Amino acid sequence: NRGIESPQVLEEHGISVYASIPLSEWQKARDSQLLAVGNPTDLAIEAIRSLRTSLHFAMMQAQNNVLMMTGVSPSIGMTFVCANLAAVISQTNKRVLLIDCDMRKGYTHELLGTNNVNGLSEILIGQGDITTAAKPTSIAKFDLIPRGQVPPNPSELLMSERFAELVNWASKNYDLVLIDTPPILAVTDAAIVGRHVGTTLMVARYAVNTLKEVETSLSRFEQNGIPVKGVILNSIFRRASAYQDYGYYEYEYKSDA
Amino acid sequence: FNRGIESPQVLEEHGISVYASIPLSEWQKARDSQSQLLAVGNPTDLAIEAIRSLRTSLHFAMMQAQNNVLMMTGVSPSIGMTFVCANLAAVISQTNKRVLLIDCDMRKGYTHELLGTNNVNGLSEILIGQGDITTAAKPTSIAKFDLIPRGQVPPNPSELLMSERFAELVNWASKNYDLVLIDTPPILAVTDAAIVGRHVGTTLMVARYAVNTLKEVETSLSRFEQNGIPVKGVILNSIFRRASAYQDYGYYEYEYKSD
Amino acid sequence: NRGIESPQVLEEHGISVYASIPLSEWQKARDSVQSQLLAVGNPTDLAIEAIRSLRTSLHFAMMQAQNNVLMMTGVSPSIGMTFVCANLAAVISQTNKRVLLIDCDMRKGYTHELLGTNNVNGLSEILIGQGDITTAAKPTSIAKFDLIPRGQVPPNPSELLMSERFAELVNWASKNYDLVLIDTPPILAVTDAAIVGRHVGTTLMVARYAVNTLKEVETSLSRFEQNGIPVKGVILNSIFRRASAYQDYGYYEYEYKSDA
Amino acid sequence: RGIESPQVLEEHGISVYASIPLSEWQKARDSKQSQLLAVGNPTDLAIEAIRSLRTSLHFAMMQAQNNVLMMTGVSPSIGMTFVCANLAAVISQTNKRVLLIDCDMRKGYTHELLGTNNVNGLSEILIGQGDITTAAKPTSIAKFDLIPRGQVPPNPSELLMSERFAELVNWASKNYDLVLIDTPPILAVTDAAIVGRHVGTTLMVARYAVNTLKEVETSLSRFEQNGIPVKGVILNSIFRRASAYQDYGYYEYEYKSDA
Amino acid sequence: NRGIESPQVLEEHGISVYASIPLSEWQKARDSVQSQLLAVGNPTDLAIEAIRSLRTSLHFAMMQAQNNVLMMTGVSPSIGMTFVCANLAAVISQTNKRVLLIDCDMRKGYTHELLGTNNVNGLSEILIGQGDITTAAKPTSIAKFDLIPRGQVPPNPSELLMSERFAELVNWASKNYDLVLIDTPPILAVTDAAIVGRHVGTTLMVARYAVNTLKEVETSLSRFEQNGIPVKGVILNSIFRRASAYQDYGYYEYEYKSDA
Amino acid sequence: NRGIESPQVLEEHGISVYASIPLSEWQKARDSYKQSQLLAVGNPTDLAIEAIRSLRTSLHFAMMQAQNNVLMMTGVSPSIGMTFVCANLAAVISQTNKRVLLIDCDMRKGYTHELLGTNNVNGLSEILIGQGDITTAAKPTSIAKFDLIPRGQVPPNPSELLMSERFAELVNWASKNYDLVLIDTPPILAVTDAAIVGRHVGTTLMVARYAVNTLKEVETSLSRFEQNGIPVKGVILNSIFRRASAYQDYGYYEYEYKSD
Amino acid sequence: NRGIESPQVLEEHGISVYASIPLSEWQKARDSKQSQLLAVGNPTDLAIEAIRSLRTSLHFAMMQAQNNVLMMTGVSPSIGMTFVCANLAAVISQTNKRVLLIDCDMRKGYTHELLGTNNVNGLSEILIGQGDITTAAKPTSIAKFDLIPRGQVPPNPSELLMSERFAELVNWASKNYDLVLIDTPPILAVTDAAIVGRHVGTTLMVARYAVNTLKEVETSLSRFEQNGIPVKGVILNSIFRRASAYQDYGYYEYEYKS
Ligand SMILES: Nc1ncnc2c1ncn2[C@@H]1O[C@H](COP(=O)(O)OP(=O)(O)O)[C@@H](O)[C@H]1O
Ligand SMILES: Nc1ncnc2c1ncn2[C@@H]1O[C@H](COP(=O)(O)OP(=O)(O)O)[C@@H](O)[C@H]1O
Ligand SMILES: Nc1ncnc2c1ncn2[C@@H]1O[C@H](COP(=O)(O)OP(=O)(O)O)[C@@H](O)[C@H]1O
Ligand SMILES: Nc1ncnc2c1ncn2[C@@H]1O[C@H](COP(=O)(O)OP(=O)(O)O)[C@@H](O)[C@H]1O
Ligand SMILES: Nc1ncnc2c1ncn2[C@@H]1O[C@H](COP(=O)(O)OP(=O)(O)O)[C@@H](O)[C@H]1O
Ligand SMILES: Nc1ncnc2c1ncn2[C@@H]1O[C@H](COP(=O)(O)OP(=O)(O)O)[C@@H](O)[C@H]1O
Ligand SMILES: Nc1ncnc2c1ncn2[C@@H]1O[C@H](COP(=O)(O)OP(=O)(O)O)[C@@H](O)[C@H]1O
Ligand SMILES: [Ca+2]
Ligand SMILES: [Ca+2]
Ligand SMILES: [Ca+2]
Ligand SMILES: [Ca+2]
Ligand SMILES: [Ca+2]
Ligand SMILES: [Ca+2]
Ligand SMILES: [Ca+2]
Repeated sequence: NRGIESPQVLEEHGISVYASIPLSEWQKARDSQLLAVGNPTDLAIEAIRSLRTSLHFAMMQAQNNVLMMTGVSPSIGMTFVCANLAAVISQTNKRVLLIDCDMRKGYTHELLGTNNVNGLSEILIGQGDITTAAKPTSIAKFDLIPRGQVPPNPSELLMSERFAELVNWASKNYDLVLIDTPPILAVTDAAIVGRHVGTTLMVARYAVNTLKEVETSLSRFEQNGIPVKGVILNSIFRRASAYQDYGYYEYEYKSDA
Repeated sequence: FNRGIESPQVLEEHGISVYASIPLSEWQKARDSQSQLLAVGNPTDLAIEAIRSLRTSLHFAMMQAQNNVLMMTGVSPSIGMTFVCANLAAVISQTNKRVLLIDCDMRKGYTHELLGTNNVNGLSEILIGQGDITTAAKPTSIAKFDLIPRGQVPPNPSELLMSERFAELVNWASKNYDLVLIDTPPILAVTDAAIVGRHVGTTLMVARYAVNTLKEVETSLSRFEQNGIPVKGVILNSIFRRASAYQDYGYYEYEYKSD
Repeated sequence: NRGIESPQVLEEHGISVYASIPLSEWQKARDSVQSQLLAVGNPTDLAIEAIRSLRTSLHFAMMQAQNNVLMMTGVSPSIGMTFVCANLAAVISQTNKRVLLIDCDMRKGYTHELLGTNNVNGLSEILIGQGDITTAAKPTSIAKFDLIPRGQVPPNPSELLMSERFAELVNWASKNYDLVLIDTPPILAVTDAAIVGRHVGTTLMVARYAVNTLKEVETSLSRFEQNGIPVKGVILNSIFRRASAYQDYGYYEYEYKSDA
Repeated sequence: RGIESPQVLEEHGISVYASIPLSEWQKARDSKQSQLLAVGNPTDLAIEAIRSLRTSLHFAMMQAQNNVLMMTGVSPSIGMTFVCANLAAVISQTNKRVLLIDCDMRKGYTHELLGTNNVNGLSEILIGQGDITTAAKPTSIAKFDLIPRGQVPPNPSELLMSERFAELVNWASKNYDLVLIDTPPILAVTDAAIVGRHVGTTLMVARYAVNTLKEVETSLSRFEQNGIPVKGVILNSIFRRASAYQDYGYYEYEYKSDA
Repeated sequence: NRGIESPQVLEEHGISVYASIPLSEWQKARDSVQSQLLAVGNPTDLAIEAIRSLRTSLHFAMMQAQNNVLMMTGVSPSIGMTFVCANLAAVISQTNKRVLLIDCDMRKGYTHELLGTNNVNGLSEILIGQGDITTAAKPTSIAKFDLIPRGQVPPNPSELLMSERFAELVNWASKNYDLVLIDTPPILAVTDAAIVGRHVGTTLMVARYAVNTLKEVETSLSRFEQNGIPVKGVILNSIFRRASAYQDYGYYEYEYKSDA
Repeated sequence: NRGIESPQVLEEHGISVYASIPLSEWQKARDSYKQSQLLAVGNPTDLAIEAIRSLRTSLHFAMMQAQNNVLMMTGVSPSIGMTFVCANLAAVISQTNKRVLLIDCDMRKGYTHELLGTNNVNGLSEILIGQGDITTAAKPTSIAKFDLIPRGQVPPNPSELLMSERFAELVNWASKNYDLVLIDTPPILAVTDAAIVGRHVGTTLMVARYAVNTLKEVETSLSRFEQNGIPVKGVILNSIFRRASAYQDYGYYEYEYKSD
Repeated sequence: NRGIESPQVLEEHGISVYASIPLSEWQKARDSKQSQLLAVGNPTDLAIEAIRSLRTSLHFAMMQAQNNVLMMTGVSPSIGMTFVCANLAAVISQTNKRVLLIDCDMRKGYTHELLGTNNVNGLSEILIGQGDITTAAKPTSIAKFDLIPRGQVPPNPSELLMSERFAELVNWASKNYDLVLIDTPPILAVTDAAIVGRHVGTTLMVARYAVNTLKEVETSLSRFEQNGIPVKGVILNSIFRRASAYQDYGYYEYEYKS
């Protein structure tokens, strides 16, 4: 039980790997901005496009257009996968709303070219109407409700009836609703949010998160009655390149002119 | 084994569900070197964040359990069942819920000292007849959080809990509050908890990290089963890290400091 | 199979351990001088606290049984079945219930000496036809706790318990009282307990800690099972602490002394 | 080899109904009995064991819905007459009218042992020279009657085969509280298997370190072959080997009464 | 395998041993000069006591089957199937019952010699044409014991038993007698017994101790089941002990001397 | 793991191999990258074409159990022969006097228009955007009852175009207007495209290259489909070659049945 | 799996061996493609006696099926499926039954040659549309035995068998004849048999002794089941003796003449 080296490791333990997102060297370079826009040919984006296809089917089964993105631990890319997925879904001619439920460390507004004025934090206490809430981002058909000002009681705010009101509104007013949450192993927040969502997906970093960590995470959700559809393996990289193997294998399918 | 529980997995594999894993707070242990309530004193604390996780687990667990009364019992003395209990009720009140804590430890109980309440006409006096059930509840330094302290130490604690006056009080509390939390003495020390357990809808057991043994936990659970008291799970209190690369081998606790 | 060292030993064999009574050093001191109840003399004692635990599990098991008569029998002599019996009745009386103890040990019974009563018109006299069943019960030094002592030692104890006059007394005792406790001689010594067991609703058996063997316990139970008397469980008396890491091994005992 | 424990038989699906110790008083007062131990030494552990057998018997007969009991043994001189006579004696002491029929028309001596004449006994009754009602003779023990063997016939097995035998047992059953039939050993003569057809409960005696498990199994086979159910086995003449804290198979406690 | 050494050997393989007849030294002596029949000559003999045990087993087995006809067969020749048969009938007549023995061994058969009867108009004659089924039975030296001897040796014994005249005789015998015993030749030598077996209600098989093998016994039982003839059990004849002990293995002889 | 060396390898893992296409030495020669010409036309006697004829026979039965005349041809990885198998299959199906339409859904690297002899004007790309009517779409190829809708001009959003309701409608039209519809798609392990297309098809078949694709690769591919509710009928093993010639054995065996 | 040397090998793998045809030394000698039909040339031959056993097995096997059409297919080429087929039909006609043999091997068929028939207007032609069904049938050198030969080699045999005209012919043949036998090319070489199999009531597979292996039989049955064609069993052709003993091992045969 070390850092997950293969999607098969968790697949064999009855944990379905919904997507295996490679490490984008373009993003890695820029970090030292939205990739779906910056470099749309990227294998990470092509993997997120696969995730969108898997989701469409998985959400027709759930019949609820709300989806939660949670992670195992902090800084594994759950905000990266979430923002880029919403971006890719909007490109399918669908009105997408992203709710940044990370009222502790959320920075969607910054990443999506939006102000943090009258965000989720404000909406939840009362100050700020639910209908007005949504803010347009640098991407067409993609709107965002940022975290708002950092509250002293994030978990307690999500516990309110005002949160269920907002999610219900969002569900009615948008084609798809994505909720970015803080990691389950750090704070309870995601479990609280999970009560209102129809589909839950969990991010795990490639050679970093352990099978025990993943199992513990999924346990916390079950314990609170939240079904998790599957796991997303982010920041995967090639090791033993053979004829593309080690469980990963990804092909450069470059279009013609 | 017959050695201190080193992992939640140890008791999970033996068919004992670990509902929460509370870390050892240094703020408490240092500001105790029991003193100040952590949930108020230091609300950012990892122990409080873990207790908030327990609150989330509880909400779901009792919906099916059906009875807003919850009992908190422990394996042995000084493991932190009063700490978990008081701090849980504090965190539940912060959810805009009417929380009543009943201190059933009429032997060593001190919740009234913790929560800033007098011990006049407590459980002891209100169980002997000396006080009225409706008047009983006392407001604490925390909003939406009320307490019925132990009262004066009686010569017959187990015998008082055995009375019909106890069932009357719990029934009242259930009707008058959103949630009822009952702090009891450890099961392995005194029978008290097994008497109280008859009136509760959900029972949770605290066990200290590298201190309580699997045999101790197994024995405790047996005493409850023997008295027809179902235990929903176990809470692992005072957990500490033993590693330092990709948090943290057997147990993991991440600090997600707000901006 | 050598002295029982753990409740788990017999637990694993199907034998339910209902209570594990520690060795009271207070009682040990007061004997080395039985005489005078421990439940009264030193009520804070761990043995009494263990006895209180037994009362709690008792309440449940007897509600299920549908009868208020409970027999206390042992495996062998001098294991503490009279000790557990008298102290349990004492502790049950403290629960605000009208409780009666019948001393069915017409051979070596001495409850009358323990509880402070005369032996006049004792069980012996009642069974022969001399004394009236309604008058029988005698008040003890403990409130809401009554006793029918053994009487003068008869030549035919087993034969007296075999009479219809015994069933009549137990029947009366069951009516009139909230709980009926019957102290009997050990099953492995004399047949007496197996005769008494026909009239009872819940049967409990005492076994001494590092003294009685699993084979002894199994044999005891087989005698009852052969006479159609179901035994609810076993009580492990005179348990003593051996280890000192995480309190103990087997049964760990905590000294929960009250505040102010 | 000789059955060293009750557990040996019990593990082979043979229930041990009682374990009668060796009577130190009876061996002394033999050095064919002829004193009944139940009378001469009533405190004896062998009798206390026979009293336990009486307790097992009632209930096992007040569930069989029959008052007739047969006592048979594996081999000669194991104590089946000893257990039988002493058991009847102990049952009569329970204020019950007991009849003992001595079906050992070969070597029977109950009349010598219980102080009765052998005039117009079982032998005579079956030949058709003596009335079934008149039959019963009072013994030296109150409420205890006996039908002795009578004069030794040339055809014992043939006489028990008669309808006169079934008539007598039926009469005995109607008149008396309990009917005990002492018979010769099954492994020696067929007699017991003939008698067994009229009894409601059958018990088999086996001598402690003498009779073998094979002998017991063979005996039980002969009965089931003749449709006679055997309720259990009685281990007679048991002795203590090493002291320890009661030892190997059997257990003995000297619970002597006060003055 | 080997000559059977224990009744348990048979019983282990599922073969019920109905009786274990010891070797009669009295017979052995009166043959080394059969004889003037053991049941009469020496009635106290252990062999006769064993045959009496067989009679007790039979009474239950036959009145359980509701048919008074019994066949006695054997595994191989000269094992004592005629010895066990004649002596059993003798012992059954002593129970005040009218017994008829039919000698179905029409090749070798010698009961009329042993029971002092003439061989005029025997089974052979009855089966061919006439001798009159009703007249057939002849009185033996033993009261309540009648015999139909083999008759003159026919050239077709198996063929005669195959006739409807045989079934007629057995049916008559069943109606006119309390018990019918049919002595047959060994199954492993001739088919005769399997033909006779169709008309009988109970079948018993004799096997010589230390001589007949388990394979022989199994083969014999197979031939019967192949012909739908149920065999109750096996009789172990000519048993002897291999020096005392506790009496073991399998065989135990207890002399139970009458005294007057 | 290592490249699949036997159809049995997959078969033992519960993956039904539907066809085992040999390596066309004729095709390998004419190629010298991309497929030079249609082998079904170029060399119709070729063992690869005979194997594709076997696939057609398997399909006829399998397609009609499904009731839907639309079939998708997807592969594990690029350059394994899924376009080769697809085009050649449709060619051999048209030879069965059936109206076949091939839709090249590879709007990234598609070249069916080059291979079949068609212009790329107003292709799938254009149709999906609006720049073409669905009912005009189909283009006749160099082969008889065989029509093709080529990729069209390379769009910047291929997966997004297949996601449209305009795609669903084209497939529905094609199904109504043709005897059967074959859809060539890009590899599943490279791009999501095939999983989008799979929603509209009635039968899905997957190509895997002989000693190249691994069992892990095949299992991963099949997982992606089931995750999107796309049932895969089986796997096609393309480019199989011999190592032996003993009795033709060691996984695969193919016979040179030359006509007279 | 090193070339079936026993009927038991197959039997143990749940594949029923319907017949075990020995190697005819008369035929082996006459062949130095089969020269002429053995059931006529040497009727006493053990191979023909084995084929008579196969006829007895089929009678029962075909009552079960209800359809009088039977297909003979093989694992690989030159194993004797044409030999078994022609000789079986010959032996069935000798049971005074009207037998029709259809040569579905439009690739390498030669039944017209060995049976003494012209190849004018064969199956190839009939399928093409030119040539009437009711005329198709040609009498052979054997009484009650008719044949419809392959015709001239077509460029599309698998495609011709795929036609509705084939189903029409089989249906006619069934309605008119007592028994219909269809000789096909090997399943492991060409798809032809799997196409034909849809119209037949009973399918039997030939496998050569010492040759053909167990994996070949396995993959041969697999291909049929994949196309919903039930195979009743396997025929082991060209079996030969190994020992010169006193009776055994896999096979054992006796010369039962006067
Ligand atoms: N697949 C990836 N390839 C390259 N960089 C990545 C990838 N996933 C995440 N990152 C980077 O990792 C960092 C943390 O990602 P983030 O979405 O903020 O994590 P989290 O939501 O878990 O707190 C960012 O700088 C992000 O660009
Ligand atoms: N998770 C924790 N971190 C730090 N100190 C703790 C923790 N839990 C309990 N304690 C400390 O343990 C001591 C006793 O706790 P208490 O609640 O009185 O135990 P109990 O009721 O189980 O007898 C106090 O010093 C309390 O602050
Ligand atoms: N748990 C105990 N601790 C101390 N002394 C005990 C305990 N149990 C029994 N004893 C002592 O053991 C002795 C015998 O007990 P008793 O009740 O008379 O036994 P029994 O009825 O089984 O013959 C008494 O002196 C009693 O005080
Ligand atoms: N438990 C016993 N203790 C002492 N002597 C015994 C015991 N059982 C039997 N005996 C003696 O054994 C002898 C034979 O007993 P008996 O009843 O006559 O045997 P059986 O009926 O088997 O013939 C007698 O002398 C009897 O007193
Ligand atoms: N148990 C026995 N003891 C002594 N002799 C016996 C015994 N059984 C049989 N015999 C003798 O064996 C001989 C053959 O017996 P028999 O009944 O004639 O055998 P079978 O009917 O098998 O031919 C006779 O002389 C008989 O007396
Ligand atoms: N069985 C085969 N035998 C010979 N060449 C083949 C075979 N299968 C595929 N090829 C060749 O492989 C190359 C790639 O095939 P292609 O159909 O374009 O693959 P894909 O669509 O999987 O990317 C072409 O040159 C094709 O002719
Ligand atoms: N059992 C046999 N004994 C001797 N020769 C045989 C046997 N079976 C087949 N042959 C010969 O071997 C060849 C097998 O080819 P054939 O019967 O035409 O069928 P196919 O080639 O279709 O498998 C023929 O030449 C035939 O004479
Ligand atoms: Ca984040
Ligand atoms: Ca406490
Ligand atoms: Ca006592
Ligand atoms: Ca006797
Ligand atoms: Ca004979
Ligand atoms: Ca392609
Ligand atoms: Ca051919």
